[PDB]
Amino acid sequence: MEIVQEGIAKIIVPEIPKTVSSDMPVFYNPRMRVNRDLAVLGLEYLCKKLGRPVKVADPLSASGIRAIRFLLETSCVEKAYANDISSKAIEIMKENFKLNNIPEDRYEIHGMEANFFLRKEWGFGFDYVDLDPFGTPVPFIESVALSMKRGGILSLTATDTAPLSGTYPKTCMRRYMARPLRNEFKHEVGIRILIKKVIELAAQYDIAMIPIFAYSHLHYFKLFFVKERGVEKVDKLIEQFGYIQYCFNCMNREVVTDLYKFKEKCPHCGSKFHIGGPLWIGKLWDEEFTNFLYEEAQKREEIEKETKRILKLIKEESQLQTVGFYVLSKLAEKVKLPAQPPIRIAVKFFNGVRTHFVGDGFRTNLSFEEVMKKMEELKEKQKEFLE
Amino acid sequence: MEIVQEGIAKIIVPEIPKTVSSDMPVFYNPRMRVNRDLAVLGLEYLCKKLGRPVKVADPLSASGIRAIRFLLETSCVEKAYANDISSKAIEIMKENFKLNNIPEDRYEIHGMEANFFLRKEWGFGFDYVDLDPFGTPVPFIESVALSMKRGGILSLTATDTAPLSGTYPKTCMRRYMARPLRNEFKHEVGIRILIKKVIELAAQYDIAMIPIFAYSHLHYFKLFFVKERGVEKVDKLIEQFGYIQYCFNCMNREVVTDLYKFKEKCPHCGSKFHIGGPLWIGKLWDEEFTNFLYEEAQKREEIEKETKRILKLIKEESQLQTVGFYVLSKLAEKVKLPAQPPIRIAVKFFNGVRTHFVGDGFRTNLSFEEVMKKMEELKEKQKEFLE
Ligand SMILES: C[S@@+](CC[C@H](N)C(=O)[O-])C[C@H]1O[C@@H](n2cnc3c(N)ncnc32)[C@H](O)[C@@H]1O
Ligand SMILES: C[S@@+](CC[C@H](N)C(=O)[O-])C[C@H]1O[C@@H](n2cnc3c(N)ncnc32)[C@H](O)[C@@H]1O
Ligand SMILES: [Zn+2]
Ligand SMILES: [Zn+2]
Repeated sequence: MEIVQEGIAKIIVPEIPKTVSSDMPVFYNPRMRVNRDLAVLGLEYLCKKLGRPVKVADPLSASGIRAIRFLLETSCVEKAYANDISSKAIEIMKENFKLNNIPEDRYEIHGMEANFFLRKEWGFGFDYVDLDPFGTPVPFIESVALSMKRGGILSLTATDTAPLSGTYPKTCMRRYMARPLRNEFKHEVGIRILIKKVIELAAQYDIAMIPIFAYSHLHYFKLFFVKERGVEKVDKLIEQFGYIQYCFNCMNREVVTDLYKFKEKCPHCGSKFHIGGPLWIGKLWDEEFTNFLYEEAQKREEIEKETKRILKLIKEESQLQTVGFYVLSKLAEKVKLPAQPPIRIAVKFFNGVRTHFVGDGFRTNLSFEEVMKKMEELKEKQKEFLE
Repeated sequence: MEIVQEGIAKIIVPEIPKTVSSDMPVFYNPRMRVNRDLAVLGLEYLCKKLGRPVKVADPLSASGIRAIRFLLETSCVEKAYANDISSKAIEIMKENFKLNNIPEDRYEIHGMEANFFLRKEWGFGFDYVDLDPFGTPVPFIESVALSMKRGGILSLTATDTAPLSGTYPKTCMRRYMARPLRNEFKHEVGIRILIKKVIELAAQYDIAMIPIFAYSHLHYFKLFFVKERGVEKVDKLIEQFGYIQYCFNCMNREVVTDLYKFKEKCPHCGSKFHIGGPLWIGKLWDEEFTNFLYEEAQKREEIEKETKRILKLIKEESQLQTVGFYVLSKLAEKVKLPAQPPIRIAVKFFNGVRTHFVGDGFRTNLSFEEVMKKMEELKEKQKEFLE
């Protein structure tokens, strides 16, 4: 019904409403542009890492845009294996592959259920897999992990952020076996929960799915994993499962990996100290991988400017990684700060960095008490220099 | 190589070593007789419950003994679907089905990978599924749950009892995400961990796998589940996940479902209070289901005498269900009891019942302190009446 261009690719897709949500359940969503940009860059990383032709998988292909962009915008794709259980998805995929002048022997199209497609006896493992489902990726995790080759990378997407973010706690518990926290850094909590789920599902088969990148935007999470083998690597991941105690009254938070160490009352104001998790308390970004994404993105004109700005902010953020973060407006609302300095400036007072999660959010190695102390200080010297 | 008879069935199987373990990794193991007896009785229960023809599945069939015994020893089996990825397993299966004069339209034989076999578009759900793998059943749980029909029953077996029982804690953590306890009731802890794993895997799809029967013998666990639907039923199951704090010094134990309530030191002697779980702290036996198994077993001459004795002991045990149990010899060794009365008699002093888990084990509603008090009393009045 409509032809659109994304990057180097041209595709035929059904017409799209005047406006769409970030997680719009449609055949093709242009608002997922950044997501697909990251996927392309992620594959190019693997290309530079392996230095050889790779086989990539697109189990939930829809229009086939990702597989196509992989073939056109990267250098090492030997063959792309795209799949979709939908018939017209198949038809549209066929026509899109031909529309982009892609040689037949460069790709395969399948109309199987994702898990069947992945668990096929290929005789080889996928170097790169992009899992982009409507809602939760849980039903496909195990099949993906098993189908992937050692050292391979998983490009993952999840749009069921509502349960993960604490809006639907019971739903979150059933699917991810964890208690979410609907706070100012709820999106990070959700991501860390998703990561924990992915790791434990793969851990069942002694497969180590190491998280190397995380990105949250509106109603979708974007994750990157690298598959490794060995029970010791799985163990090292499990050791990085933990809990987050959070206080809704004063926003105090602490990481707990020892079951004996839970506190009922918030040490600061004495309010209820809620428990989030279990979840991933490790690093959200691999410095090298993130840095590559940013540098490689700057070399590509077909990469969205937004993707580049996001990658710059995430690079800055990855150099000071913490569990949870602070939101300036929430802190200021707590201490009634006379004037709120721009977040770029505000972070300096806390020796911290900006976070992509929230506009006025920031990470810092300072303790909660130290942060509040900084707020009071800034508050006092602002009132003091105001006569 | 050898023909053997079990129940009403006659089968051809490769010759078996003079002696075998309970979990012997062989084509056919006669030591699993009791297990298959329970499976048959379990199916007959469903027959009496539904009152209609049912479709049963045997994803890991091997010799095809289970599917055959189902067809021959129950009344409601419409069609049996047996499967095995092994070629000679297939060949042997074919010949065994024909050997027992089973009509072709009464069964189907497949040579697919279990998950593929179960996830096939059958156009119907299985009323009864028997999962009997070498080692852990984890890799098949989700496929089984999805393939089963609402109200259907799962006949499950697990031979990886070593990790579940605490012999290999790190291995247990990777596969079941839980800390085992290598104590006197380690086998119950293992079963409860397995149950928790099964429930959470099915919970991912809003499927409620309710445990209705548990049996531990040597190096294998036997479980029965009934599939139900609705998020509320899944929630009620999740609420029954918990932890077991245990003390290796004095054998004190307590159930903890509240993360805030963990104790570092054993309240009795002050030694380290270890933590087992998370795991299933609910009932291990459905009274009605268990009672049927016992009564129906007594009507069948082709059912092992051992199976009948076990079912009688388990029926007795199911009327006083607790989390964990006590072992007389261990308690006596702690207080140095002059003479140990037979377990049948000993249980009376504690107002408890015998447990199938261990010969001299027993369950009781008395608190740990009360139990030890009983031991000292019995000890004193035994020494007192001894002049
Ligand atoms: C969220 S869309 C992904 C679109 C595409 N990956 C992109 O980036 O634009 C997911 C697609 O997977 C297909 N799908 C959903 N469930 C599936 C399943 N169980 N097996 C195979 N394909 C499935 C649907 O038809 C849907 O079009
Ligand atoms: C433990 S034996 C079960 C024997 C039989 N159920 C009984 O009670 O005597 C498991 C069988 O499943 C088969 N099997 C193992 N892995 C499989 C898989 N991934 N897919 C299909 N069959 C499998 C093996 O060939 C093996 O013979
Ligand atoms: Zn507080
Ligand atoms: Zn103690």
